[PDB]
Amino acid sequence: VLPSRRSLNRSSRKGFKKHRPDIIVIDLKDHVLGRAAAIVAKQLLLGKKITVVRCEKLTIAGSEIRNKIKYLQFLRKRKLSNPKLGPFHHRSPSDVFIRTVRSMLPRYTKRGQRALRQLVAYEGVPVNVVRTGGRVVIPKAQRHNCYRNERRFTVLGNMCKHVGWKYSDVVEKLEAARIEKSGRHHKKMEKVRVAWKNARKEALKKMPQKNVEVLKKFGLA
Amino acid sequence: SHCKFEHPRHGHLGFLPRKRSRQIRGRARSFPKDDPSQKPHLTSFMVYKAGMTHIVRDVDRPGSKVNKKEVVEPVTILEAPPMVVVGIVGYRQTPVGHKTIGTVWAHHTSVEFRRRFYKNWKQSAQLAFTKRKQFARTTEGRLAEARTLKAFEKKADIIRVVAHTQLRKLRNNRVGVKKAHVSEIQINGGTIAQKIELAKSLLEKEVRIDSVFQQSEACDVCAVTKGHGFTGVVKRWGVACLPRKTHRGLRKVACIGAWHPSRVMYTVARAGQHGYHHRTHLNKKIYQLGRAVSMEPNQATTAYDLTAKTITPMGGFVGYGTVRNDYVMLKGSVAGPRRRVITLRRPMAPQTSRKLTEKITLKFIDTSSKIGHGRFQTKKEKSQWYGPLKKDRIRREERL
RNA sequence: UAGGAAGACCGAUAGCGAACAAGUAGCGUGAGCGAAAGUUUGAAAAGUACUUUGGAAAGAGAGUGACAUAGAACCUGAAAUCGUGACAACGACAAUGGAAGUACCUUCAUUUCUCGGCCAGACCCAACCUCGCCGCGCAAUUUCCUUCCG
RNA sequence: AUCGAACCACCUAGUAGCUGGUUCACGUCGAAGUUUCCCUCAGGAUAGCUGGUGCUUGUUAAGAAGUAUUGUGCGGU
RNA sequence: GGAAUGAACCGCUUAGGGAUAUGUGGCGUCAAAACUUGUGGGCUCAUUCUCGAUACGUGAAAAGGGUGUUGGUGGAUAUCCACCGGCCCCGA
RNA sequence: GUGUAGCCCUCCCGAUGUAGACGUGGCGUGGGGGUGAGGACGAAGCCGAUGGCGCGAGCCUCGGAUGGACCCGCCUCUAGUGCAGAUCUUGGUUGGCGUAGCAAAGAUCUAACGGAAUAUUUUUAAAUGCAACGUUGGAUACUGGAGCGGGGAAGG
RNA sequence: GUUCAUAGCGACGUCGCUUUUUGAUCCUUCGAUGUCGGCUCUUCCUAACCUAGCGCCGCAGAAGACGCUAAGGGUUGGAUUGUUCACCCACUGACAGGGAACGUGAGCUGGGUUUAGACCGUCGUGAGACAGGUUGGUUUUACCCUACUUGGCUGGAGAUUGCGAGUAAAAGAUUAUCCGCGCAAAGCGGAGGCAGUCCGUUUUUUUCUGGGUCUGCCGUUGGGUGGCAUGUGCUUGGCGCU
RNA sequence: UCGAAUCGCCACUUCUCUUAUCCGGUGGGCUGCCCGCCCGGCGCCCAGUACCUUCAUUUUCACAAGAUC
RNA sequence: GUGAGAUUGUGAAGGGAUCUCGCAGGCAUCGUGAGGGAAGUAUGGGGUAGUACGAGAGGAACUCCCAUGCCGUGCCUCUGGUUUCUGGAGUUUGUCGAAGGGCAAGUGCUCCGACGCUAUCGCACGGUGGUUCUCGGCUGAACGCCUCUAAGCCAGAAACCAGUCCCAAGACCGGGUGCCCGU
Ligand SMILES: [K+]
Ligand SMILES: [Mg+2]
Ligand SMILES: [Mg+2]
Ligand SMILES: [Mg+2]
Ligand SMILES: [Mg+2]
Ligand SMILES: [Mg+2]
Ligand SMILES: [Mg+2]
Ligand SMILES: [Mg+2]
Ligand SMILES: [Mg+2]
Ligand SMILES: [Mg+2]
Ligand SMILES: [Mg+2]
Ligand SMILES: [Mg+2]
Ligand SMILES: [Mg+2]
Ligand SMILES: [Mg+2]
Ligand SMILES: [Mg+2]
Ligand SMILES: [Mg+2]
Ligand SMILES: [Mg+2]
Ligand SMILES: [Mg+2]
Ligand SMILES: [Mg+2]
Ligand SMILES: [Mg+2]
Ligand code: NA
Ligand code: NA
Ligand code: NA
Repeated sequence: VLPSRRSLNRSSRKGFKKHRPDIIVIDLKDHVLGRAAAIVAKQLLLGKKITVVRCEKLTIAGSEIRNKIKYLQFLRKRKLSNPKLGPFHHRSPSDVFIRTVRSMLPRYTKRGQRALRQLVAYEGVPVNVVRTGGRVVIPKAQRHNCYRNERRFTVLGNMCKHVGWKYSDVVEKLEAARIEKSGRHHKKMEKVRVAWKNARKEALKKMPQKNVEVLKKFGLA
Repeated sequence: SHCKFEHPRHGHLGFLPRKRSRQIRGRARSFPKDDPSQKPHLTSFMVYKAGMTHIVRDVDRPGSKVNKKEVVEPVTILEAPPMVVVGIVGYRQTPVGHKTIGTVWAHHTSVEFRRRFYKNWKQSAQLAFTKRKQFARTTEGRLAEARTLKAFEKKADIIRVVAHTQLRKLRNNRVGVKKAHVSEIQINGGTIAQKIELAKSLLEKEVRIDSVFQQSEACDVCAVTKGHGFTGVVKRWGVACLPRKTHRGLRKVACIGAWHPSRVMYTVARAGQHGYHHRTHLNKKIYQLGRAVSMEPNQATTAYDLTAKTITPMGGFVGYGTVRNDYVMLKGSVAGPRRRVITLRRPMAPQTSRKLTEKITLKFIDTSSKIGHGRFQTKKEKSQWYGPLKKDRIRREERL
């Protein structure tokens, strides 16, 4: 981040332009908080770079009143003699996920501190993450395999509001703008998607008669 | 064991730490909520404290024992030369806070503005803003500015203007600084397109305080308090003194904690820095909006008192001098000493109370000397009590 | 008081308090109490003439001597503690410690150099330990199966 | 500069069942806080637990056993 | 070696080291093991010192109540009464 | 042939431990009787990223840009024979630390001279030699005759 | 309790909770953890006196009783006594109860308790005794570490190292190969010619100069305006000029 | 200056929503059966399934002795 | 590759080999706000009103208005306090020969006294929205009656959270801007 003149000069001599490390982007919509954090923490220790988006759509089992009371109990804890040294109570949904993951890592060794450094935890889908590639999900924590239908659940964004978070309106305004831009673009290039589909079709009857049979045998044509 | 008796704790825990202010200039931390219905307008102004006096007025307040009677109220005088606008900044809102988009400069800046960027201006090359001036109006220069203004329109939520005071016009002898004080003032009301139009019109021009505030309104006063240095607990917090018989001193707190917890807590009074803090002090009523003495000689003249006099007392304001500029008169006190620069802001609290909506009509403004017990209002009163003196006679005899 | 003879003894914080101007210096009104300290530089003073800076003390050169880092409380000259040059790095877990590797250093040791006590890989014999695949006995497979009726 | 009996030297290295200390390595074994007596109860002697040295013997059992079987007695929880 | 922690609990008892297999205790992350095992059944929703979850460990609970929900037993009539359990709630 | 660098080769069974007991061709120090060597081509002592050997107490080689005259292996005899602590003894060194302080009795200033203590710059004058000492003249001030006056005893 | 078990109470029995009393024990401390009360100052608890909100009465109004959620805020001045406690006089919305080493002595004070002097009563033959009364009786040290209060100097992203590359940034010959309007559209607009050197595997190749005519500019000259708060900057209209 | 560890990439993926839900959407007939209608990809040794075409002695593993940045 | 150093134990000249460091930022301004702190609270009067209720006696309350107690943040125009401006004047003992002018009495003593500091002994000021508890309702089953409760919904305490207010990037701001240097 922020390449100094030493870095830009070295890249100029060597001829390098851009580089992108291998990163997995996880869409955290409709995911159980505790189960997703446990799966991600183990993957961090195994040497993976992970970016998670839409942290305000994480779900917690129980009613909103129950979970709000649980946070207010955590907020009550502070060092009486000097509260500026005491536990820090972060309020944004993305900060809450990072704190949950941190408690599932060995955080007082250099190995655990390095692992925590490899997680980003955005809210919504920012502009620098939209065009990177396809997002992934964790089927073991998808909340439609996890919760019974009749049980009440909490959305993390709604609970983070009412205890101090003050950017709910900003996040929903930006998310709606992203949907319209992505929806407009996806409707575009429907011609090239159809053209490619109409190219794979009619490619048969142009290929040799033996390769089509092999394709049919394996269920690809 | 509990306390034998109960009394409230000393001091306010919401003003911690009691440390020195990071800057000497008064700065508005927050601005009033924006209302798109009203027309665009400016929200703050920069003034200099220039002494105190008192006035007399009639109070209109039904149901009160002081209704339709005269009262005496002390006031504060603050010099307000016009400010100059030099820049435009736009802000966008992000899930992490507000971020600046860019800045548009005025292409013509005064020497006193560019002095703010140097520590030794006279012994320097004085190259600030030189390349921008050579480039701003060229074909690439106009395209670059149009690009920045487009980003303001598309993705901004707040518009502010960079303005600086004119210390050349404020010809004060005791104010030693010659570099302008620079600050940001928010534009409230209207849409983003209308806000930008007002900002562009107010570029390179002067802004007078009469265009920002009205005569009988209220305002907020962001300022920095007078300094006291390292002071003890009795003056810093207001704790009681110990009995005369105490060994090793009286002006102390006897017990600074219990055995457990085994440490001193942040709520116990300790000696340290007192004064030189930033405060806000809302709801100060404006009593008069004056004009420069060169254009309107009769500043302190009232409809009930036809004497021709200016706002400056006999012998001048102690430590400050003459008021040669426009000014504001505020009811009550203001934080800080004389010569300090102060920011006035449009109010945040609701202004629907009867005290805050009253109309003020002055009757008498005191201009006696503040050195000693002043007992003359003008210089002619003194020369009428005493007749010709010895020095006057000698001057006339020499004239012969 | 004069001589002699010795020692499986002590070896300068030891042996008499005293290897030395020691019952001395010093302490107490007094009766009394009572040390520290090897001059062991060198075979020989040959104990640094002379030049230069400095008020002097001294420093920088020169010279004597096998040795001056043997220069005058001067053989040898330890540890604790400190200065300087080079290097190693290191957040905050007080440091130290144990185990197992690795990165740089080695005025260390041993072996080899046209066969090698070096580093790897595969193969054979014996021994031990596993996996696949195929089966057996028993009335275990009749408190059961299947048809036609009431 | 000393007093519910001054100071100095000597008997005097006074006695202490009580407090503190007690300096190299490896190897073979390895406890007790219980019995009786004592002006005995913060200590001893005495038996028990342990080590060392053995003696007399034996090669399936000599005077073996914190265990069963069979027979035959005892008991008042 | 286990019960997070503990003289005395559980397992096991000790020359210097490898391979294999176990005991007590475990297999969401911290933390080795079901990369959240079963192609096994039920029960439970717990709002302010916050449902419950490793014995010894009184290292915290009683009498008395509740169709909250899920099971039994004994009687009338083709739903009603009486009584007794499980988990959860009040008493706290 | 108990015990050593075990006379050699197979095989079996045990191995922790406070107080305590016992064993060891077990380690180390000063001196005596014997025996065998070493040293000015360098003894003892001292130093160490000098390695090797031993489970260990320890032993031995190496280097010194250290030292300058004595000393050791083995068998035996002998003892003032092995230290981390005793509010241990005697010396030396040490953080705290350039720290706490050096505050009763009122107080000095100026010019000239003296002194090595200056008017010290080679890379206009001030911003690059500070601070402090004695005598004489002048100024200012204190003791205030129960005196920081002038003479004696005791003691020195 | 006018009749009426339960508005409010509630005997005879029985089940609990607390550690703010006093007992029981003897685990830690006898080469020492300064032993009562008051003064000063901060904090915590609720078993709620006042202030907020509700329900109920043997609640007509007023004044009250009881119960629930609630610890955010508040809870006084004096006479006698060393007192804690208690009792009186007044004010008030109210004058609730507790914990913090029975909070707090290198923070104070020293009235009490508890040495040595002395008097009385009772006890003792006596020296003496008494948790009986009375009077007089040294309160030592912070300059160290941490905590707290202010006050400054200065590194750091592999949290000091790697060259170990992740933007809440844009949107394209893989961000190169130009600008403006537009929805990551449909489409619509603007762009000065010549010659040389050095470079050149291509598509009007990549540069460096000289005129080459210049829109937009910087720095000027005065002179006419004109604006601003008025000694200092500008805008209009011509000179040549970079 | 630098010798370094990492070894898929794409202007077809890089939009959204549900899971008691026509899992590609979507009507009809008689409370579950039956009957209709329309519309990830490349990459692994000839730029492509076909004739043709240089691989050495680096002569038995060793970081791919090669690439990307 | 390049530019600086070092190789310091037993003369003095030369060359070599190697090891360390540097090869890129600097100064100045306007802002952001994660996190932490956090504050206002109570009484009386006017009017309602001699009204509602009550046989009488007696006797309410909300909107609205005006003051005050405690607490908090500041200020010095007025009033009070303070004087080593020893400012101006007065006065006692001593002293310079007297007058003038002074001096000593660790500020001789008395009166008045500016600037500054300071007192609820003087003055000014002390805000806005949400989520809910106890509780009260609407629709509505279980249970072809009912029921504020099971699903759902509404109103809502001096409580809780945020805004305003104080500190603020070890919260490592890829927030903006001005000039210098390298490319
Ligand atoms: K808080
Ligand atoms: Mg005292
Ligand atoms: Mg004045
Ligand atoms: Mg001696
Ligand atoms: Mg002696
Ligand atoms: Mg002992
Ligand atoms: Mg044993
Ligand atoms: Mg695991
Ligand atoms: Mg043993
Ligand atoms: Mg001896
Ligand atoms: Mg020793
Ligand atoms: Mg000092
Ligand atoms: Mg005198
Ligand atoms: Mg005298
Ligand atoms: Mg003590
Ligand atoms: Mg203590
Ligand atoms: Mg204390
Ligand atoms: Mg008697
Ligand atoms: Mg906070
Ligand atoms: Mg906050
Ligand atoms: Na003795
Ligand atoms: Na006896
Ligand atoms: Na004992």
